[PDB]
Amino acid sequence: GDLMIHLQAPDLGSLNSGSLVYFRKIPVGKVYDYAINPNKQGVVIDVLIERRFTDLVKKGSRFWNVSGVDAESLAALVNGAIAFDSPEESKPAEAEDTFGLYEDLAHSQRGVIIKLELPSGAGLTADSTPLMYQGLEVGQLTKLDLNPGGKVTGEMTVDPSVVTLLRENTRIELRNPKLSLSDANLSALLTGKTFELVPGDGEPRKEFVVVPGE
Repeated sequence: GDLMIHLQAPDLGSLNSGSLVYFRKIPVGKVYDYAINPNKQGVVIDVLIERRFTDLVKKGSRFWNVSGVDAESLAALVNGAIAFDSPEESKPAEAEDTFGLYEDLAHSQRGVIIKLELPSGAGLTADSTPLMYQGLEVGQLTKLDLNPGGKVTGEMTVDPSVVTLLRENTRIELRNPKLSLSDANLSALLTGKTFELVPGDGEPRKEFVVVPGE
């Protein structure tokens, strides 16, 4: 049936019982419960993977925090979640196994680098500007190069599961900030520019040109 595993995270963050566990945008599990371990700094988190998607969790799978935007209420628009990968050459995860919750996709070292050229570097920050997919963070801009002349390039580390979603017809759009308000204490996922992954068919590729989209 459903698969119960345990994550060791150095701090709980925005997670809580009810937080969802994603595999390529699709939620497959839920944070069931957690409890402070009197041994280390963090906390053990009980993750319940649903019966359908038990096979995706492998002994070599890694888990990392991700953020999502589904729609005070302004700050509550961003909530924490967990994503993971499905290693192809790994045995299926046994029941009650224990994993470590990595800080982000970069900390897990499981992300895949994608090359991009950008029309402008305005509003884009390395290791901050994320790659969004229907409200879920699936990647992040990891380096931005302003070459002398105006030609701007940059790389982006993406979730290994969404590599299938990146093909020739796939476009990576630069989106204006969803929220333009006077409060600057808000998350950059609302106040800053983001990239949006719109999947398309075709041959797989890892190099894209970004065009602003509505």
